[PDB]
Amino acid sequence: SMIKQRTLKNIIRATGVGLHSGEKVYLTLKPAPVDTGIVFSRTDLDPVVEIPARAENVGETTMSTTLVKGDVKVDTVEHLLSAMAGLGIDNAYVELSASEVPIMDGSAGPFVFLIQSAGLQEQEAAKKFIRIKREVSVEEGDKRAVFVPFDGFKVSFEIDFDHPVFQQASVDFSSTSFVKEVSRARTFGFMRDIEYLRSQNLALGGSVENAIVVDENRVLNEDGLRYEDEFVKHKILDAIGDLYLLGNSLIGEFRGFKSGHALNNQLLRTLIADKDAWEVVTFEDARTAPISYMRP
Ligand SMILES: CC(C)C(=O)N1C[C@H](NC(=O)[C@@H]2C[C@H](F)CN2)C[C@@H]1C(=O)NCc1ccc(C#Cc2ccccc2)cc1
Ligand SMILES: [Zn+2]
Repeated sequence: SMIKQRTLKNIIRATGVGLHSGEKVYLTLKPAPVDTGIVFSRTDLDPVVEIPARAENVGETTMSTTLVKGDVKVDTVEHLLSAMAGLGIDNAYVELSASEVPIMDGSAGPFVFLIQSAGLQEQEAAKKFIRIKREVSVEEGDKRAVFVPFDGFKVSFEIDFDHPVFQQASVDFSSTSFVKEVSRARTFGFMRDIEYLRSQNLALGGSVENAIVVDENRVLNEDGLRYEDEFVKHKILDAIGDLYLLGNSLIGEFRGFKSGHALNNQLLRTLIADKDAWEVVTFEDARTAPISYMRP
């Protein structure tokens, strides 16, 4: 009856381009043993460099969520971690032939499809959850990020863009399908920012194929938006990926108010440090647990 740890049944292979670097990258996801967690691996280097996807290894925060070990990095991990969090994958090796995870279509959709095509394997070990026991909030100017105790998993987000195209959403995975309602929400950029970003060697891989591109007054993508609230749904997708840097699925509520990688990482560090605010729990009977997972 216990909720078991999950890994991949079969390896996943993908080729793509880094959003910021524009570099061609080969991605391989491999099964991993019980209690490995998600571990990134730069296989272009000799020796190979491995970085656990944990809050302690987060470096750069500006462009995206970056993992760092000395002078080696793995850029833009948050969409793949969102896919792994959404499908309840505990243990996996992520091999990359370059510094940036491929952007694919700008959402978690392609990763979720490749993973669910390969299938998941339950492992003979209790899945560990981080349960929020006390409210933890971080603020910086007008931005806020909060964990609240909650017997389940739910995420609220609010952005405020002073832009004609542009803003609040709430998901509770007691009803919301991660796969149908969140995973397909794409990243977005303002056309006004692109020349500047290029000069700072950012958005080099950006195109209408992997991002909602916003001009003065309209989305420029011919086929438009996947969801009326795609922009804030993408912030929820990013938040789920950043939360998975705790290294286990959450039993609790997350609320974001104009937050991003930086303040989300400050929230994880504050939670981890306040051991009164959380505990590791397992469920020896799935029937009495406050969360459930799709068949593997
Ligand atoms: C407004 C901006 C500061 C912001 O607040 N957020 C919040 C969201 N952040 C994410 O989605 C994170 C960071 C990373 F984008 C992946 N996860 C989305 C947007 C963001 O950073 N866009 C990054 C981004 C930048 C540029 C192009 C182009 C492009 C392009 C398109 C056509 C031709 C040439 C270039 C896409 C995207
Ligand atoms: Zn994103």
